[PDB]
Amino acid sequence: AGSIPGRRS
Amino acid sequence: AGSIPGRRS
Amino acid sequence: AMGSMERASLIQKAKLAEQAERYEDMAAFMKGAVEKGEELSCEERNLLSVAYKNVVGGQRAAWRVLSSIEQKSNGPEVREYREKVETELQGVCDTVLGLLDSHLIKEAGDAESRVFYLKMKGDYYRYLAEVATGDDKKRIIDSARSAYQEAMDISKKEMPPTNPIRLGLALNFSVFHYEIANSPEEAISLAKTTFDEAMADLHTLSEDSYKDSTLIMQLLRDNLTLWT
Amino acid sequence: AMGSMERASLIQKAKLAEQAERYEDMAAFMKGAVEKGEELSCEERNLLSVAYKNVVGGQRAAWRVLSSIEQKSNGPEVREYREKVETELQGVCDTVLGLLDSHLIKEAGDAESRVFYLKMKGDYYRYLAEVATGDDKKRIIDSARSAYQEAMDISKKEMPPTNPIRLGLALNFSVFHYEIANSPEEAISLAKTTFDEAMADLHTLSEDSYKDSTLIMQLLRDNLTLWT
Ligand SMILES: *Cc1ccc(S(=O)(=O)N2CCN(CCOC)CC2)cc1
Ligand SMILES: *Cc1ccc(S(=O)(=O)N2CCN(CCOC)CC2)cc1
Ligand SMILES: [Ca+2]
Ligand SMILES: [Ca+2]
Ligand SMILES: [Cl-]
Ligand SMILES: [Cl-]
Repeated sequence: AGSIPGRRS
Repeated sequence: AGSIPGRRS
Repeated sequence: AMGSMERASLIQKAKLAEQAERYEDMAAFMKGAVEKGEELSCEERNLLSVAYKNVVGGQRAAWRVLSSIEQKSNGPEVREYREKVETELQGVCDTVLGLLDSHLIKEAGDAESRVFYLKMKGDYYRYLAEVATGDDKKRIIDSARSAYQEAMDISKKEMPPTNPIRLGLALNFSVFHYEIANSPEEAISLAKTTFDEAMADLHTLSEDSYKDSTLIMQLLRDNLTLWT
Repeated sequence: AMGSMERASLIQKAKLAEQAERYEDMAAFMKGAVEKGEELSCEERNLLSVAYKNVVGGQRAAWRVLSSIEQKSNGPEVREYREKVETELQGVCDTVLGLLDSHLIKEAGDAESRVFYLKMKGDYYRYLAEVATGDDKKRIIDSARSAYQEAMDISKKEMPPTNPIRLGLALNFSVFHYEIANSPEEAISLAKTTFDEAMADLHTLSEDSYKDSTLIMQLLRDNLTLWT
């Protein structure tokens, strides 16, 4: 089950 | 040009 | 630590650290920028969130590796090392929560910034809950729930159903329900309702906004496929 | 830092840190193990080398990203941050070199251990040379060369031409020649002679040793393909 990766920005 | 990766052991 | 560096230099260095994949540096630069005391722009909020998600993401992945070895093992070394990684992870989560509490949330008056920070608050309590054991787990779980719920209430009143922050909040709160709160049916209901309400609002979007919203909708769909 | 932890616990934790991809921890555990003052076994030497190669490999990749941005830019932030990463990299290389000099090399009497440590010494001077600028570059380059040459002289006298450490030493010294010493013809000659002499000795090897030697031979071939 995946949360927002949110690792790039 | 590659040296020995040497990152796993 | 970063008190002598200009705010704008800290922001610039956080962007460089991201390019160099130096996420610990990036988090330290963004912590320094927050501690200047000014509100963060949309771009700066994203830099703060990306930095810490990478730092804590590496810690969580390591904690899971060590927890798995330790479970299989049942000397003190595996537990000791898992504990060290766990304490470090808790320290980073406490640092982020401290930034949100002093004083990012209270100064966030627009819905976009307030929802963003409350989603962060829910996420970092959720990461604390992943490693918590017992009744401490209960209060940490309730703190995550409360933060996500407040964010949800604002987002439903103030943002369209396709807003990417609204969508990512709903995604992460659904994961909270499934993985932390042992409420898989609530997780599935939230992901389905969120997906369907976004679908119905896609017609209002430009090409670029459509791409942004449908990317996160696909994440909701991926979870629903796994859960149903 | 690690003076109160048992040697065997440091070794065990270094293996766990590798599994968890916590290479800074792994390097700190292995530094602590070296500082116990005993010689390292073959496995322990490999843990030490893997830990530091990962740490410095991340620093080198970041330094290259920042150096590229800085070259393109020609405020102070890019240079300042490149300098910070560079100083950190130099500090890690100096730490490894200090372990080799106090006292791993002088206590290494068997060819396998002495060649291993001298190859490390050449590699870490080579990493210093990558970031050095001017006449400092000259003396650092000579230190790398001298370490590699001593390792080469021992390896040719004491190990078969298929020995993986002998092969990896020759590979890395060839990269030194090509990338650092501006001697591409010496790089190509060394890689070719090393490959050919190994090929001629493969018939003496078991299946498992054959796999070990041919893997590194392929790296020599990959460089020759790029250089010729
Ligand atoms: C928690 C969360 C929700 C949505 C995203 S995102 O769609 O990947 N995205 C939102 C903002 N956006 C633009 C900012 O300019 C830098 C970047 C990321 C991510 C996390
Ligand atoms: C510098 C160098 C030369 C060769 C290698 S390797 O072939 O990948 N290899 C040698 C020793 N070996 C066995 C040790 O047991 C853990 C592991 C790696 C690597 C670097
Ligand atoms: Ca200022
Ligand atoms: Ca002891
Ligand atoms: Cl405000
Ligand atoms: Cl000895």
